[PDB]
Amino acid sequence: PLKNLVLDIDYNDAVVVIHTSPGAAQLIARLLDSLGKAEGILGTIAGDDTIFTTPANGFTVKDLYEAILELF
Amino acid sequence: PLKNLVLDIDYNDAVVVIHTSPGAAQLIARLLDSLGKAEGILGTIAGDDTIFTTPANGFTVKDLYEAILELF
Amino acid sequence: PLKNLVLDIDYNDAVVVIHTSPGAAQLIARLLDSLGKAEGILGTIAGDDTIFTTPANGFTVKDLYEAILELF
Amino acid sequence: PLKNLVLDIDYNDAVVVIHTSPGAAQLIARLLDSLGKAEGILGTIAGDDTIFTTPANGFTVKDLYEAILELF
Amino acid sequence: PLKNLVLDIDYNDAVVVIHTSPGAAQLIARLLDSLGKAEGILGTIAGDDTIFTTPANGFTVKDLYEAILELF
Amino acid sequence: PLKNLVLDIDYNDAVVVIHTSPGAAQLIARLLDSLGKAEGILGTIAGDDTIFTTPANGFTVKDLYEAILELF
Repeated sequence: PLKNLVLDIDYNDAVVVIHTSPGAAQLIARLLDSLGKAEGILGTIAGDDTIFTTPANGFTVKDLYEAILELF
Repeated sequence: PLKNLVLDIDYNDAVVVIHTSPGAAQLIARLLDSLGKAEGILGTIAGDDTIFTTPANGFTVKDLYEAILELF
Repeated sequence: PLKNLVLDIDYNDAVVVIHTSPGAAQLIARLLDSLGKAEGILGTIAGDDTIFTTPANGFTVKDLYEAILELF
Repeated sequence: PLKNLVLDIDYNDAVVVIHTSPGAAQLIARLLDSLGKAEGILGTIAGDDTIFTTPANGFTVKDLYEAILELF
Repeated sequence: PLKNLVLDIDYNDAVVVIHTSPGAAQLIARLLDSLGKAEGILGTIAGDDTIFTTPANGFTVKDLYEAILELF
Repeated sequence: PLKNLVLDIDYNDAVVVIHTSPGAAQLIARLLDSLGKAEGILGTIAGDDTIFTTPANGFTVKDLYEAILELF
């Protein structure tokens, strides 16, 4: 489960986009689950090797790209 | 699948997120698909128990979180 | 894989949103995955049969739209 | 999640098959998981709205079909 | 949505198994969905690019193979 | 990626049933996807925390159980 499964992070005006080794998704996404709104995550969606993630109120897409790039 | 399978509903600049009792996500998702552009629901995608819905042009997030929150 | 399966393609101030025929999302979502960050594809999370895709920093939602419509 | 989201229950010589209402698969799926091997469930895989469920190993399919049937 | 997508069809003494060009999985799945109990299918479950489909009793998996092939 | 994501492995007559830590479902089935009829995995449909894999012709569920065990 080592996060070498992570193949790319990125973020725009709306959401943070982590891409993964074919089949990570739900594992890498299960991880971000620990962060919650308090740690800057409003929600999270997985899908194939694509995971979105829009920041909670009080955090910016960047605030997010940061503390997440942090838990990685 | 009582609305009460909905653990929460918050939003942000881009999307209105719902969080469900494990596995209910898509059942609630199927409910949103009943509204569509009609009610300013341009699109909606479910994951684990995290919904990601987004407003139609001429609609805002508060408007969404106002009409989904009204459906529940 | 004929793109008549794509019921809708439309957008908002946040992501392009394609509506496909029952169960076509995961397929159509394969094409959008081909474009990559090179064409402004920041991400594409598929779902039931609704596809959420968003613009790589540098492009606009409105500029990804016209583009999908094109590589479609 | 009232068990009227199920539409039918059947079984052949290898799995119990629950065909449910749109997008309810995950939930009813969510229920059977509480009856691990001990009550006869070696495994269960949910879907679109169909559910495969197979017997532990001391329970014929018929054994499982019944237990399930009782469980709802 | 052309049946050029179906990359494989063989069966064992339990379920028939369709293999595809990744993605179709779901689309392909939903077509079989037209056969029903009556045409010999008790159910179907799919995902990535594999479709499992088991015969309704009174049908031998062999008898399903010839029926799915009679769609495909 | 590590195989300590597999929470158990059992089987019977039809399909082998491998469980896993939350999310791990998909990833682990990958290793599997790299088995082929050659080794005896006729197909593997997995989802959530259960991977069902079935044996190809000429391989007992036990013999395939074997396969996963060595490959695992």
